[PDB]
Amino acid sequence: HMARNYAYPHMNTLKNKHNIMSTKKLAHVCEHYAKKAIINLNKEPLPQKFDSSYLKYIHQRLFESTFEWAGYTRDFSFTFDDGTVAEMPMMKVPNLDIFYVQGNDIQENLKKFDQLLASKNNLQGLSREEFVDEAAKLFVFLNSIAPFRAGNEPTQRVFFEKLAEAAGHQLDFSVATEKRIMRACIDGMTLKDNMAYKEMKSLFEDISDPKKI
Repeated sequence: HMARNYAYPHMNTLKNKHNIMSTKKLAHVCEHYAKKAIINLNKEPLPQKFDSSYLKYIHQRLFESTFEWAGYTRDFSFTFDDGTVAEMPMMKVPNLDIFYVQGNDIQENLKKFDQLLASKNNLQGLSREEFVDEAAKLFVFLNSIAPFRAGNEPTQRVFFEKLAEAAGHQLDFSVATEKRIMRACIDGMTLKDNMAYKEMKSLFEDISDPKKI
């Protein structure tokens, strides 16, 4: 019942601070502010701890001009300015018959995500190959959580680009096609144990290659 409260009562478009009713126009305005926020974000030092708090902060910065719930995950019972309360425990993977992590498990998974990074020292002190391997596995995991109502993709990309930088390497998702990145995410959620990570590893190899220039 509460999931419909993220969108307008009379249109499917997501509620937003711009009062924009076209999903197409909203997307554009959204990309605009996200880009502006990245400029200020890039001036800040890299955090000591790479964790869900930092992920939320990125999402907050990317979307605070557009979404009232920016920075809040979809298990958070969010009160809009209009008085309605929104929450989204069930979110399906688009076009496929699988679900992202259920709302009630988001916190435990994000905690596990935080623990892995901390245990592995934010993937520092590794070779580019080792980083690529570990990073790809963590990316697949986080992708399957999809902790936010929307804006998961650009948020997780900024997070991993920052993680790579702090780990002494580089990741530039813009060097690869959207079709390929999606294909890797899908493989990550559909293929058996070993194979799930393969396309993501392959992607990360390419987008971490300085000759990307």
